[PDB]
Amino acid sequence: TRETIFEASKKVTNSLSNLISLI
Amino acid sequence: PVFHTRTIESILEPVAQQISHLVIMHEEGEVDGKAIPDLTAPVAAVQAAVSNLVRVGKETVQTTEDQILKRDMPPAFIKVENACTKLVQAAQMLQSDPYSVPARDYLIDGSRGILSGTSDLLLTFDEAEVRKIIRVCKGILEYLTVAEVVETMEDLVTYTKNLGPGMTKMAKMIDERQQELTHQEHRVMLVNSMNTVKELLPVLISAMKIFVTTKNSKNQGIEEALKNRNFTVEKMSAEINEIIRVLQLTSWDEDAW
Ligand SMILES: C[As](C)(=O)[O-]
Repeated sequence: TRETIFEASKKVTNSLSNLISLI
Repeated sequence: PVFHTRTIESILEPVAQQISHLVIMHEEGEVDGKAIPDLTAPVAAVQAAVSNLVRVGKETVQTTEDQILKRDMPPAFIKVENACTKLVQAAQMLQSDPYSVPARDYLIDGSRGILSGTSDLLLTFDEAEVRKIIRVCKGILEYLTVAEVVETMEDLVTYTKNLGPGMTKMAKMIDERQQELTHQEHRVMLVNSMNTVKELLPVLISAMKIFVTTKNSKNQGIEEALKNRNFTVEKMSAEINEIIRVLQLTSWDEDAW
């Protein structure tokens, strides 16, 4: 039931994608 | 961009292509005279996600017995943490001065660093999966060395009952791996090699049955039967070693992050 490295990594890349979408 | 697996591609996209593009738009030098909007909240979201990723990775470090994970995961944590510190600094600099060229570049560098460390963690997990598959392949190679010891029909029945299910397990692992490789040529090599090995298995069992019969009858067919069994084992073993080699390949065309 614990968050996987894959889910945690997708949160990272989504947040980075959202940030870069502002430039 | 070209990634190793569909899992990695699914995570690193769309941002990898965004960063690849953004770097061409801002090679280094950045003279556009444009302002960057306030990045404080978007950057805080990246920092929270990065801290969470390092927390999750540390759960594997604290529980795993795989020493190659304990060694390779901590440097990736440092890479994402340091890269995120740059990103936070860049956002603070850009909030004070939205037109800053040096800050826009901390920003782009921090983003590359986060992508690189995330990619490194995912490749570490991928490499551990490949080690698990290779252990199974090597176990089949090892049991194939026992074929030569089989001299009775009772021992051949036992041998067949052990090897068949073992080969099925290996085939399942190869099938599950190849389906998510992005390189068609590598999927084809793995599928073809596994099919060759599967097709040789009944040939091996048949050759062993002939050898046992010749041994028991004490007839003149023993040396021919033995060489035919060894030929089949040699070919199966060469094919499994080719699988092991293909499982460890990284094409020259794969982007490094
Ligand atoms: C899933 As298969 C091609 O090993 O039967």
